[PDB]
Amino acid sequence: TIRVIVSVDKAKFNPHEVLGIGGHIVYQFKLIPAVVVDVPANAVGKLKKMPSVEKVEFDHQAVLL
Amino acid sequence: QPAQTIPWGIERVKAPSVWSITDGSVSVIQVAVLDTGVDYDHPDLAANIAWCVSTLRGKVSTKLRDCADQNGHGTHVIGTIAALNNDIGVVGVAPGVQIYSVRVLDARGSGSYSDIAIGIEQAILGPDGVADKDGDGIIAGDPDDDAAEVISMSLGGPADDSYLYDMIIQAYNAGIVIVAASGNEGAPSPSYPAAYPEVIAVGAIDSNDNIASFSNRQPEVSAPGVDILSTYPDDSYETLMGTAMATPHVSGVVALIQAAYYQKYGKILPVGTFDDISKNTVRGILHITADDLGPTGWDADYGYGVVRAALAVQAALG
Ligand SMILES: [Ca+2]
Ligand SMILES: [Ca+2]
Ligand SMILES: [Ca+2]
Ligand SMILES: [Ca+2]
Ligand SMILES: [Ca+2]
Ligand SMILES: [Ca+2]
Ligand SMILES: [Ca+2]
Ligand SMILES: [Zn+2]
Repeated sequence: TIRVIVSVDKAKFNPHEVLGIGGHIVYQFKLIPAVVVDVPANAVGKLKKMPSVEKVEFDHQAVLL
Repeated sequence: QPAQTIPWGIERVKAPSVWSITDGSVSVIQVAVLDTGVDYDHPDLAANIAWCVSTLRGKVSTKLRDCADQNGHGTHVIGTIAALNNDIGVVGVAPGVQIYSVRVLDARGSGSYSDIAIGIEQAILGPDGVADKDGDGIIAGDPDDDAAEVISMSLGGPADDSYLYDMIIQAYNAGIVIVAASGNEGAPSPSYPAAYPEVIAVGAIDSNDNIASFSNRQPEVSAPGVDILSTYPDDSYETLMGTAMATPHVSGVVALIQAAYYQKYGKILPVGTFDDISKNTVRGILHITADDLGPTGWDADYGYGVVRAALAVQAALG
């Protein structure tokens, strides 16, 4: 399973849709239209296929400076 | 506990002379520090810790246990901003400012962008979980809200993601000053998020006023970042270097500016832009009152120069 962050169209998105592709919601942002979700690695294409999903981004790493 | 010393960096940014006007202890003012967490009972920091939260693993927890510093970096950073002016340890740039410790990095000092974004969202929302309670568009500087006025990020990565940038935009629009470390790879430009226009990228100088060979170039301003003594777990002190140690010096200065301005006028200053050279915004003030090192004007090593609290506050109030 991988963690990714999807930018969504709020007019078409509903957190319950994620379970259909095998995934689950980790965190729904309150201040931007995006959700953190965990999905199987082979489910990334299906998310992309969803009309509510406008962009899927991998979860990148930051380090202390 | 050792007797109090004023670290060379606090001296260099000209903070001690500001303290008669304010030490940052103006009620509406909070600084959010997105880092490894904090030694929350450290005798030289406790009284200034207003909120401790964690966003690790996409899970927002305010359990002290989950928010505690397991690396040390966060405790050090926080100490540079807000170590208490007393008889022990060290002293911060703004020794009475309230701190929000938002733990977005884990024991290893690495973090997910998702967690950090969540961290910025929490700095905006505050303990009450609502950005703008009374719905007037004012967030930072609104006494009815609990948002932080400064977001301090001593961390970075090479990726530019749209959700993280959209959250940065939300913070800026909430009137929050965003400050971040330029990076420690001697690179030509800053890491993210310091490289976004909404954020103040900070490079590191050493004690002879030279730029650190590791400091990522083209910052906005620069600050003490080599041999910086501060608080460190557990209830102790340590000396470190990095653009991470510079960053909090700048955040401290901002805190004092906003605190002094609110105290006189009961409002805060707009955040401003990079090109700003007026006295009418935070970033403008920071830029015109910076100690201009190296070549005249903004340059690739020091930015506009070394931040100076004494002068920034005078410019804000006059
Ligand atoms: Ca506030
Ligand atoms: Ca002290
Ligand atoms: Ca709030
Ligand atoms: Ca408000
Ligand atoms: Ca209000
Ligand atoms: Ca402790
Ligand atoms: Ca210069
Ligand atoms: Zn999961």
